Order: sequence, then structure tokens, then C-alpha cells
Amino acid sequence: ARGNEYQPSNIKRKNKHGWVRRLSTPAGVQVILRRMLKGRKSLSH
Amino acid sequence: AAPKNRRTIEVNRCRRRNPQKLIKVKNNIDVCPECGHLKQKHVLCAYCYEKVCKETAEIRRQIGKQEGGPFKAPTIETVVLYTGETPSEQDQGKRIIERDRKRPSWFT
Amino acid sequence: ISHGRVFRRMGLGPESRIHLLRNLLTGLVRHERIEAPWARVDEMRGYAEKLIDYGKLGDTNERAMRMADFWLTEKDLIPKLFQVLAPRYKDQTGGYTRMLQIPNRSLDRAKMAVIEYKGNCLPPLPLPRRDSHLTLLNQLLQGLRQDLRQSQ
Amino acid sequence: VARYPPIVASMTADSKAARLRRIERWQATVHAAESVDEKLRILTKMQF
RNA sequence: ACCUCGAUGUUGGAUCAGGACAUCCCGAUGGUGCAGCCGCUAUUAAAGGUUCGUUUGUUCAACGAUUAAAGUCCUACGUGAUCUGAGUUCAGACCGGAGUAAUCCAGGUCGGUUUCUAUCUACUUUAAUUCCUCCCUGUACGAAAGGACAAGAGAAAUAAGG
RNA sequence: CCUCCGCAUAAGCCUGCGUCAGCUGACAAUUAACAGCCCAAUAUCUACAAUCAACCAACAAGUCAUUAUUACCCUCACUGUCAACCCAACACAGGCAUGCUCAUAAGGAAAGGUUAAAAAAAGUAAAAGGAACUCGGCAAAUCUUACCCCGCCUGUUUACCAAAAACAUCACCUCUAGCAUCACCAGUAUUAGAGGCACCGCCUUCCUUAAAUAGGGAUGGCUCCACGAGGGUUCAGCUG
RNA sequence: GCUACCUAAGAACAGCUAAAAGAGCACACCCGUCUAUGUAGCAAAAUAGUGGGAAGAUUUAUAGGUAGAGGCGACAAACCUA
Ligand SMILES: [Mg+2]
Ligand SMILES: [Mg+2]
Ligand SMILES: [Mg+2]
Ligand SMILES: [Mg+2]
Ligand SMILES: [Mg+2]
Ligand SMILES: [Mg+2]
Ligand SMILES: [Mg+2]
Ligand SMILES: [Mg+2]
Ligand SMILES: [Mg+2]
Ligand SMILES: [Mg+2]
Ligand SMILES: [Mg+2]
Ligand SMILES: [Mg+2]
Ligand SMILES: [Mg+2]
Ligand SMILES: [Mg+2]
Ligand SMILES: [Mg+2]
Ligand SMILES: [Mg+2]
Ligand SMILES: [Mg+2]
Ligand SMILES: [Mg+2]
Ligand SMILES: [Mg+2]
Ligand SMILES: [Mg+2]
Ligand SMILES: [Mg+2]
Ligand SMILES: [Mg+2]
Ligand SMILES: [Mg+2]
Ligand SMILES: [Mg+2]
Ligand SMILES: [Mg+2]
Ligand SMILES: [Mg+2]
Ligand SMILES: [Mg+2]
Ligand SMILES: [Mg+2]
Ligand SMILES: [Mg+2]
Ligand SMILES: [Mg+2]
Ligand SMILES: [Zn+2]
Repeated sequence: ARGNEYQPSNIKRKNKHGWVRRLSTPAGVQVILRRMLKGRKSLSH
Repeated sequence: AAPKNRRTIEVNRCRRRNPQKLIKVKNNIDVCPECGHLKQKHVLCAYCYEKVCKETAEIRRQIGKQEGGPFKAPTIETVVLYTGETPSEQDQGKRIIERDRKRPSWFT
Repeated sequence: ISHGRVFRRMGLGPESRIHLLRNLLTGLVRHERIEAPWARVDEMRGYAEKLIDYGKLGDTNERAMRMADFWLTEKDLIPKLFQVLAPRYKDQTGGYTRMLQIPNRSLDRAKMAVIEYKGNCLPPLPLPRRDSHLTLLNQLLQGLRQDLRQSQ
Repeated sequence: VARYPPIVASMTADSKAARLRRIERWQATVHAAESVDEKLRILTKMQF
């Protein structure tokens, strides 16, 4: 019954965890900054 | 139920090296007079049977070529003739399957 | 308990067993020699003999025709059964099939058997031949036979 | 006097001949169809 | 309050029962307010047996019909890695009551997940009993009414083995 | 022999059974018409559903329209196109929208071989009996009566132990508010919000069984018409 | 991207009976009453049968919204990525 909570859809993916949305607010800018400091290859989803 | 204690290697050896578990020696192996390869007394020689199966496969390929299509089983007997052979008097009125090789010695 | 039970339990049930035997028997009628698991060949040998008997019963017999129609999935074999196999064995009364064991199948090591209809055109199988009458034991037994014949 | 059954492929088997015979069954239904409407319906219903 | 709170709910029921005898029946005796039949009481006997139904979780109990009898117990109130979960035990919700309320209740009710593939021990083919009927015999006994033993025969039932 | 399916689109994934030679490396491939990717302004237009739209029927009132001027010669670019595929840690018996096929023309294989021990699961058949089983007719088989308790009813709920008598519910009742440019509301006391309760309507020892701890009957409160995988009782039939 | 509720604009609902129904029987579809299996399972909630609804307060695809001393909730202390 459970387990398949992920129903993929690129529109939702980009509108929820995209670069534009992360930069939209100061908090998301800090998210991107933390990823860059850690050296993440994928800064935004 | 789960095991209550690890079974020691001594007990495990006693169990898995028991004669009831050891592979039994076969004493019905013999040499095929025809080809000299090994066979069992009650089983057909593997080598000779492979010969027969291959020759049968060739004959059956010839039969399929002659029939030319599914559901074409003849209503008459079949006779296999090799190079240098001619239908005999009783071979008359029987479909002839021609083979390009000479008559095998074991075939008769 | 299976005292007196003479039919093997094969396939997915009774109908599936009948269909498996039917396919094996159709192949046997078509090719005059078939390799199959030993148990299935043993089960199908009786049906092969019974088909030969039904073919002997005659082409015009309605019951024999119906039995052949059921048991030969490929209908081109029915003329073969009624006009080749049955005339071939018209002289014989039984033992139309020769069944022998074959080395175990390489795939699953199953007990394999080759079953053929006697008198087919295919190359003869390496049949097991009894010891020659000229062996030491056979010659001694020949001496026994001659002495007994002369004495009595 | 000997009524040998017709030498045709089986209708339900998994083979090329059986598939051809099933196609023939479909075409026979098309032939038996009376109205041109029914003929066209049978001929075009299955979309591929 | 001595072992177990570092996965064993519990009561009944099913299944299989092992055991004690302080014996319910069947066996053998003594006494009797034992004439006989019924009984009462005590000694000995544990080989065998000791029913099925209605209500109700219910063991128990009441009731119905029987039985020769429908025994008292122990076995982790035997047995749930063999089963059931009907009461009872968590989360839900009602009636009654307590509480300002949250909530609560030895009460009543409706519902409510019962896992385990067996490593070790152990084990896995070891001369029947009883009821009824007839005969003895409606004989003994008795005034009568009632009514016996023992022995024999016939029928069954259960249990074991086929 | 089976067909739950199947073929496409969508979504998703991203080369993931094409060829070659040793799962690995190389090589190849999806070709736009289908689809996506649009629109020059300024004002100005637009009451009359859909339901075969015609009768008829409404209510919950509903998906489709331009004009008036001013501008305006370059036309076919780009991207998707494969697959045995996605979400479930898996070649997972699960989840997965739509159009056709309504059982197929498409797609598939339940049996590795043997034997036919126990125990276990599923299924079929059963002498006589027919609930005596059991907490309970659970399950199975048949196609079956009548009555109680609760809740009016359709619906909702503890996703993963409770689907109910609990929540909601039309109806009824209580309280609050005299008002506009972001909800209420582009509304205005026949309205809106908060809450209770629950439609409507009305007032003020005996029977059952042989046996019965079971069942039935002698402002609020009554009232079971209908309905219920709710909880009890039950005739008859049914059946391992 | 689950789920609770909502917003925009879409889609589905065979057949029969009755006629305009939060009607009846019953497909697809949704749900999950009871039983059995399963219990490291096919499955971190499934399978088979049985069953409730199935033109509506229905089911559902797409995008958006409400965020934790919060949301949402026909209150089950339900759900808000097992
Ligand atoms: Mg979804
Ligand atoms: Mg098998
Ligand atoms: Mg102390
Ligand atoms: Mg004693
Ligand atoms: Mg005690
Ligand atoms: Mg209970
Ligand atoms: Mg209580
Ligand atoms: Mg209860
Ligand atoms: Mg229930
Ligand atoms: Mg258990
Ligand atoms: Mg076990
Ligand atoms: Mg298979
Ligand atoms: Mg197997
Ligand atoms: Mg019966
Ligand atoms: Mg009855
Ligand atoms: Mg009982
Ligand atoms: Mg009973
Ligand atoms: Mg039932
Ligand atoms: Mg209700
Ligand atoms: Mg309902
Ligand atoms: Mg639940
Ligand atoms: Mg739900
Ligand atoms: Mg439930
Ligand atoms: Mg009862
Ligand atoms: Mg309909
Ligand atoms: Mg309806
Ligand atoms: Mg809701
Ligand atoms: Mg509550
Ligand atoms: Mg609570
Ligand atoms: Mg979570
Ligand atoms: Zn040889």
C-alpha cells in the first residue's frame, strides 16, 4: 500500500526544487550556498 | 524454531561425511563393443546414440525438404537410400529419401 | 497410499496429462522415433500400442476414426496411421513399440527414453545384443543341451 | 466411406499456420457480414 | 515477595492425554436398623470405562434425555513454536455513574493483526470391557407385594487388531 | 493450453534482449505532416446552457462569439519521435490517466526431471442424518421466513488490528453581525458566520425449545416508513 | 509528486429496470465486510473468494495553494513522503 510516494513529474520537480525557486527566496539562496560550500555536484534539483 | 547452539565442525563432519551421503560407486559401467566408449549396462551407448541421432536428423531434414510444408505426411512407406544404391523390388511404391553420403556400416 | 494405481500423475492434472501424452504420441506417429523423459515415454507406450490396434480396426470404423481424430492433433497423420502403420503391423499382434533408456538429459539430468515404432525407415538404434552363442558359457550350455537331448 | 478430418492447421495453437487460420476465420466473418456497414466495421475496428 | 518484567497475556473450548486413589461404575469381601430386590456403611482393587444436547465465554451451574457410571484431583489452575480467540487486555464508540474539564470506571454492549523454515533432548508399529435378553426361574427368599444368586446360551455397544 | 490482457497517446525513464566480437566493448539508430513551440496595439463587444436540441423537463444556472481604426510582403525554423520502459531497495502476484479492441488479427506458458509418504493450502464428490459443530450457520451449499436493539435515509472515518450504534446528513433550534474593493463577498437579516441536534409525524408471569444465563410480549418523550457488509432471534431449505 | 482539504481547467461511468431519483440489479472504476492463505510474504498491508457503492456528497489524470508553538480534518487526536 505504501512505498510509492514518489509519482515523478518534471514540472513539479522543477517548480518545487528548481534553481529559480531556490533563488526566489533568501533561504533558498543559502541552501544553494551550503551546497556550493560542501562541493555538491548537483546544487539544485 | 531457531537453533539453540552453533553446530560444531565435528558434528557437521559426522553428518555430511556419512556413507548415506557419500556418492555411491557405480558398478554397472561397461565398454561398448561397437565403439569402445563407456556406457551403462541398461543404457544405450552415448556415442553410438549420438551417431544415430545425427544420421536421423540428416534423414529428417531430407524428409522435410521432400515434403515441403506442414501437414504433408505421406500415406506410403519411406525408404532411405544412400549414394550408389537403387530401389529394390520391395522398395517400389515407397517414397525415397536420398542421402549424399555412402551407406553407413552400422546402418542396414 | 497408491496400491494398484497404474496411471502416473503428470502435467497440471488429468486433462493436462492426456494432452501431454497426446502431443508425445502425435510426435511419435509423425517421426517414428521420439526422445522424452522416461516416465512420460512409459506412460505413452500403452497409448501408442492402442492407436496401432485402432488403426488395425480399420479406416471405415467410426469409433476408430474418432479415436484417431482425438489422439492425432495433426490430422495429416490419420491417413498415415490407417494406411502405413496399421498395414505394417497387420501380421503382428503386439509389441509395436520399442522403448529404450538413453543417457540422462544434460539440461536437468532427467531420465530419458527413446521410443520408436518397429520397422521404421530410420537408422536402427544400438540395440542391446545378448552374448554370442560362441562364448565359453554358451558353448558349455550347448554341450548341456546336446547331452540332455541325446540321453533323453 | 472413410471420413478423414480436413487437413488444416489447428485454430488455437501457437504457430504461423494457426495464426493464418485465425486470420482466415476473421476474413470469413467479414465475408458472412451482410451489410456493407458491418463489413467496414469488421475491417476497420481494430486500430494499429 | 524467593526465580523470571533484555517478546511466554489470561480464562474457557478443540486435540492428545500421563499420573494419584481419598473408587462414580464394573471385581472380591465384613457389618447392617442385610428375609429377597433395592440400599447404607467399611476393607481391597486404578486393568478398563466414566454420554449427548438447550441457554450462557464460561469453567461451574440450571434444564432435557440417557448410562453400569456420567468420580475427586494433580500435571506451569497439563497441553496455545498443535489450534481457537467467545469473556477479559490497547487504540474507536455508546448507556449508567464520578469529575469544572481533560478523563475515569472491578459495571453493561458493538468491534478489534494470535509470527516462527525444529539446531539439541524426548518420542514416532509394546490375553478386552460392559449393558441387555433368555435359562436356572416368577426358583431361593417372602405372608404377600415383589424378587435373587452362581453357571450356561443369545444378542448387541464400545476398544484393539485386520 | 491461457488470455487478467493487448495496441497506441499521456505521464515517467533515458538507449535499458538492434548488429558485431569477448553481462562487457564497438558500431548503428528515433528523419514531420503527428505534438510542442503562437498571437501588434488602443478602445469596444458580447442576457438567451448542455442534454441527438426538436417536443418535453427543469435546476445545481452551466466548457466555446467580435467589432472600429491604426500598423503589417520573410514564409515551413527549432525540439519529442528508440526499448522488453515508469513508481514500489528486485525480471516485485502491488500502483499507474485516456482512446480503440469487448475477446481478440494482438499478447502469452501454470509443469526443471521423478515419486505420488505424512503434515499443510486450494478444489471436486459423498452412504444415512441435516446445525446435533460452534461464541456465533465462521466456512461451504442453497437462493430462504419473521421479528427486535441502534442509527432516519445516500454518504464519512482510525492509509497498516475497530467501517460501527461514532462523524456527517436534509430538517429544526441557539448565538453573533447593519456591512463593501484580496476570504466572508464582488455577497447584505429570506444574508453571512459559530454551534447544537438530527429527516418527517405525534403530543404535552406468558410465547418460542424436549431442554432457553438467548430472543420476543405482558419543552422533552413517543413514533422503525424506508434503508444497513451494524448487533441479536428465527421458520424452511441447504449443505462434510 | 503520499495523504487531509481547496483552486483552475479536463476526463470516466457497459448493459438491464425504472423514469428525471445523493433510485434498484449489475460491468469498468472506487472501496475494503467476512473468510482462508501469507506473516523476512508476491507485498514494510498482498493474493483468492465473498462483499459495499458504482449518475453521484461519485471516481479520477494535470498544474497550483495551505507548513509544524503550524496546516488540513463529514473529530478517527485522522493525515501532513512507509
Ligand atoms: Mg497521484
Ligand atoms: Mg508435476
Ligand atoms: Mg524481604
Ligand atoms: Mg482404596
Ligand atoms: Mg495450584
Ligand atoms: Mg474478543
Ligand atoms: Mg467491560
Ligand atoms: Mg465483544
Ligand atoms: Mg465487523
Ligand atoms: Mg499459531
Ligand atoms: Mg512446524
Ligand atoms: Mg513455467
Ligand atoms: Mg518441481
Ligand atoms: Mg452427505
Ligand atoms: Mg434450521
Ligand atoms: Mg456442543
Ligand atoms: Mg448447538
Ligand atoms: Mg457465510
Ligand atoms: Mg447510518
Ligand atoms: Mg451506507
Ligand atoms: Mg484500520
Ligand atoms: Mg479510507
Ligand atoms: Mg476493518
Ligand atoms: Mg443459539
Ligand atoms: Mg450506467
Ligand atoms: Mg444509486
Ligand atoms: Mg474527507
Ligand atoms: Mg471522538
Ligand atoms: Mg481518543
Ligand atoms: Mg512518515
Ligand atoms: Zn558405442
